[PDB]
Amino acid sequence: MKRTFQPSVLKRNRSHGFRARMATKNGRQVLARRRAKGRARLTVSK
Amino acid sequence: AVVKCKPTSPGRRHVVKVVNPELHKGKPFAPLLEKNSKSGGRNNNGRITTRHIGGGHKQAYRIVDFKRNKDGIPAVVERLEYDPNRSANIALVLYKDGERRYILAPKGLKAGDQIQSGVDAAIKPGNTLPMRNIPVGSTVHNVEMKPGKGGQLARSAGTYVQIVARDGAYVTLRLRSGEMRKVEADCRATLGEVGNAEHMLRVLGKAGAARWRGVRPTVRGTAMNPVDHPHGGGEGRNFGKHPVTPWGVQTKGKKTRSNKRTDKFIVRRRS
Amino acid sequence: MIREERLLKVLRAPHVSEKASTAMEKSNTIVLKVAKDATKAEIKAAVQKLFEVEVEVVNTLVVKGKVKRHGQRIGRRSDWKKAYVTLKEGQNL
RNA sequence: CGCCGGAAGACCAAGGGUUCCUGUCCAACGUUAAUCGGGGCAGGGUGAGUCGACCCCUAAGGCGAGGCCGAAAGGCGUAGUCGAUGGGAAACAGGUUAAUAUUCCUGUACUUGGUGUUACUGCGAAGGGGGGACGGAGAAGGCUAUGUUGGCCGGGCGACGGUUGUCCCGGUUUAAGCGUGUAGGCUGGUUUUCCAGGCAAAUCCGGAAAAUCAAGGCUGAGGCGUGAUGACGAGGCACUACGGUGCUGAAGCAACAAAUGCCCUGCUUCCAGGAAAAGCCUCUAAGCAUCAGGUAACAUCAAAUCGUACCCCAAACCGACACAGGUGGUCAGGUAGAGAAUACCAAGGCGCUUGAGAGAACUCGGGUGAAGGAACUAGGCAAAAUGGUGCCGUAACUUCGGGAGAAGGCACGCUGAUAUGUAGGUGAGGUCCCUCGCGGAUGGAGCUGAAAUCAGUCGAAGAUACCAGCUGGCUGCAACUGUUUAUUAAAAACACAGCACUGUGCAAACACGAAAGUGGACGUAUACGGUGUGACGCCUGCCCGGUGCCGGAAGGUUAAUUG
RNA sequence: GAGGACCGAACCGACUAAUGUUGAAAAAUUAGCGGAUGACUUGUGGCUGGGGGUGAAAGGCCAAUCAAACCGGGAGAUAG
Ligand SMILES: [Mg+2]
Ligand SMILES: [Mg+2]
Ligand SMILES: [Mg+2]
Ligand SMILES: [Mg+2]
Ligand SMILES: [Mg+2]
Ligand SMILES: [Mg+2]
Ligand SMILES: [Mg+2]
Ligand SMILES: [Mg+2]
Ligand SMILES: [Mg+2]
Ligand SMILES: [Mg+2]
Ligand SMILES: [Mg+2]
Ligand SMILES: [Mg+2]
Ligand SMILES: [Mg+2]
Ligand SMILES: [Mg+2]
Ligand SMILES: [Mg+2]
Ligand SMILES: [Mg+2]
Ligand SMILES: [Mg+2]
Ligand SMILES: [Mg+2]
Ligand SMILES: [Mg+2]
Ligand SMILES: [Mg+2]
Ligand SMILES: [Mg+2]
Ligand SMILES: [Mg+2]
Ligand SMILES: [Mg+2]
Ligand SMILES: [Mg+2]
Ligand SMILES: [Mg+2]
Ligand SMILES: [Mg+2]
Ligand SMILES: [Mg+2]
Ligand SMILES: [Mg+2]
Ligand SMILES: [Mg+2]
Ligand SMILES: [Mg+2]
Ligand SMILES: [Mg+2]
Ligand SMILES: [Mg+2]
Ligand SMILES: [Mg+2]
Ligand SMILES: [Mg+2]
Ligand SMILES: [Mg+2]
Ligand SMILES: [Mg+2]
Ligand SMILES: [Mg+2]
Ligand SMILES: [Mg+2]
Ligand SMILES: [Mg+2]
Ligand SMILES: [Mg+2]
Ligand SMILES: [Mg+2]
Ligand SMILES: [Mg+2]
Ligand SMILES: [Mg+2]
Ligand SMILES: [Mg+2]
Ligand SMILES: [Mg+2]
Ligand SMILES: [Mg+2]
Ligand SMILES: [Mg+2]
Ligand SMILES: [Mg+2]
Ligand SMILES: [Mg+2]
Ligand SMILES: [Mg+2]
Ligand SMILES: [Mg+2]
Repeated sequence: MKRTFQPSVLKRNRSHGFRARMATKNGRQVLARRRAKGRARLTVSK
Repeated sequence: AVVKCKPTSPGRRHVVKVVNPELHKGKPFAPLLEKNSKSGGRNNNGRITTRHIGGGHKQAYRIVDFKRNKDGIPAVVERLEYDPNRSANIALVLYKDGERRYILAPKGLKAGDQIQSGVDAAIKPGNTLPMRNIPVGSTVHNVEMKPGKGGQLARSAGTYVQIVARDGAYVTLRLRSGEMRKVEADCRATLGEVGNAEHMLRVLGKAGAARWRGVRPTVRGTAMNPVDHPHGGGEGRNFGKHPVTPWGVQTKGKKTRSNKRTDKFIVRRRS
Repeated sequence: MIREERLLKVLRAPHVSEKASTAMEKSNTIVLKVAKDATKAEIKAAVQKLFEVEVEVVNTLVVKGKVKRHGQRIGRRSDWKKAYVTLKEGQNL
């Protein structure tokens, strides 16, 4: 059966990539929270 | 002509189609075409603002001359053409100076007829004149409501307007809806009436024929659940309420015109 | 031209392997580890200046570093560029 | 030996990321053992002017200088700028690695730029025009891929009767490019004058009027030649470090069949009327006129960067698994067959990572069954049965189309003859003509080849396997095709064409929006929205007291305000 | 050579039965079944956001999640 995760790196970067997060002020707060928590990987990337 | 298809299929039994052998069998005039992308009834918020719109055949927009402001210069009709963007047919005219334009094809017009706009044009179907130069009682179409703005009234297939009275700077018109309206005399109109009058005789015949025209199905409000529509649910078929729009406004009778700006031009409302 | 200070940095090491050896004795081609950002123009000028030979054409490719596992932790070796430098017929090294 | 073979083979995209190859190891991992592995460890491996990306160009859409709007955050949007799933220059065959190759090598090509010289020369865009540039369906003509047979070449003479022949086995391959402009498709051609159009200008486009010529131009599969005295090539002969390596190398034709591929972005036809922009061609303005710049020839230089291994009905992707699931595109051999169904095979790939015995009940999946034949059961659930082609024949009813494959029946293999292979298809040589060629006419060799009739003949059975409708009668509901509760409901539910009422005069009603605005619609009452009904046929009666809606404006009552 | 035409593979679907039900599988397999030129199907990309979307309407669907998604917070809600 067709499961929910059908990967596509183009759609992955356009939806959750770094520049997508930096576009809006809400996405920038996501990066702020993740930097504060000390995440090793801020966003989806290679 | 109006022809009924033979019932070789349940979907073809009731089809009644309109054939016109004088329509151009070929490609339209390229320099007068534009891209006309569909919308699905969505506005710039991406929300459905008009239900039951979607799909249908791809269509290219024909730039129709509704202003007819090329006065003095005669023009000849090259051919009548099918236009998917409107119910009427359009005529490709060729002016004496070499310009080609698209106009609404009036009734009786055919390839080779000569038309002209301006205050000096002859009174005959296809000519465009300011309404103060048109005899009272005549039948016109493609009427402007502001001078130089472009025709906005009586553009559908078979429609027309008759000038019933003229006084001062205004003329009174009887619209196809039966409403008497005042329009200032400097507005333009085209003599005659819009062609393709038998457009209303067609029968689509099957559900798919409406889908080709970009019309999605209409779900009756009484078939929904109470959360979806005021006509709600009920065990079985229950109505027990006054008919309303999906947003609760009473339909079947309630007048919704609220425009005090243009009331001075309405001589008498339709009835 | 290209500055010699730049040329003295693009060549890193001569790649030694079975394929590199047969390419040397069957097609007169040397295989070199070059700088990651080196272009075919820079590699050609550097070999002709430092090794004093005549270069016909340069083919390059980027080698992806392997993901190795040191004890219990995983690491990844660096990527590096490999160059196939073809010399003229009457040249040696 | 068995299995797949429109896949369980081959190749891309996506996604994964070293799983690829070699050496080595067997703790853990592998549903067992493991010397093996997609496991551990080490080493190796991805070569591009032409493939892809990047790049140029835009679609939906995104963002958006100013701008408009909004308590703030922000919303919308102009100029713009991004955004492929689409448009845009160019390479093929052979060889080679343990692992890459249209990338390396060999041979033979091509494209776009830069610079230079020479010859000729009105160039010039953020503008104009052209072009790019476009639907569905259908038809059948020409082809090719490809296959079959013959010929040719090489080999063979048979473990058991026969097998020097009408015998057996194998091979019979060759590209882009360049030249030729064919089947066929489209279009009159040229010159001169004039002109309210293409925002200005225009020699261009459009329009008008003349004269003249009638064949000119564009497009175009394939064939043919060349590419190629080459390469490849059955095999043979050498070595083998027994995997391979080296050397040599015959024929390399014709006929027929033939695509869902190509001509074809064509032709015909229909209505539901079928992207954009750039590259490209052309036109001039400003401007530049020695120049600059353009066209042509030759020379020379440049074509960067990134991707390139491996897996893809998969043990490597999505499913927690080495999971009977899901996963877009390309390729499409033989015999039978209408066929991409099905059966058996080729190329190629596999036997599905526990076995060994035994041959109880019982369960699962199947086979057969005396006599009976729905007595079973909520119910013919399941099973059995029917099943093909041709011909004959076919009811009520009907909206005249249907119903209908109604029902029912007959024939069906093989051999011979008609006819040493017919009708038909294909078409050589020859001959003739030609305004000469990839020409026309005639001509029929050769090849291919149904269907039918008659006679004979075998079996219990000839649509023999796989494959492949059960049929009829009465009736409810819904007209129909379609849609729906992903994961217990597919229906009489929803939709539907049609009908009616009602709103709506355009800055439309209405909807999304504190707003700007957007949809409705680049539409205009033969239009649009809402509501109910639901093809068609015959029809749709009475009630306006209640509730709602519409109209009315006299009177009564009545808010802020006023005081 | 018309058709939301007919028969029937791919493809899409899911009517019946059996199996399975600590499954091979958190919805499948096997044998039959419906549509199969269209209101068809499919790839890539895009848009619509939670009292909101979308819905040929089942309260269906909106990441194995739905009569109001998920995540964090109010929050140690309150619990005769
Ligand atoms: Mg997304
Ligand atoms: Mg309706
Ligand atoms: Mg319901
Ligand atoms: Mg309600
Ligand atoms: Mg009831
Ligand atoms: Mg090279
Ligand atoms: Mg490279
Ligand atoms: Mg590894
Ligand atoms: Mg391996
Ligand atoms: Mg073990
Ligand atoms: Mg390994
Ligand atoms: Mg701003
Ligand atoms: Mg914006
Ligand atoms: Mg761009
Ligand atoms: Mg390989
Ligand atoms: Mg242009
Ligand atoms: Mg052939
Ligand atoms: Mg023998
Ligand atoms: Mg013998
Ligand atoms: Mg011709
Ligand atoms: Mg590669
Ligand atoms: Mg590869
Ligand atoms: Mg593969
Ligand atoms: Mg496979
Ligand atoms: Mg699997
Ligand atoms: Mg699929
Ligand atoms: Mg098969
Ligand atoms: Mg047994
Ligand atoms: Mg029995
Ligand atoms: Mg019996
Ligand atoms: Mg019986
Ligand atoms: Mg009984
Ligand atoms: Mg009983
Ligand atoms: Mg049954
Ligand atoms: Mg059966
Ligand atoms: Mg007989
Ligand atoms: Mg009853
Ligand atoms: Mg029905
Ligand atoms: Mg149905
Ligand atoms: Mg269900
Ligand atoms: Mg069901
Ligand atoms: Mg009644
Ligand atoms: Mg009132
Ligand atoms: Mg059908
Ligand atoms: Mg079918
Ligand atoms: Mg099945
Ligand atoms: Mg059917
Ligand atoms: Mg309910
Ligand atoms: Mg869910
Ligand atoms: Mg609190
Ligand atoms: Mg608590």
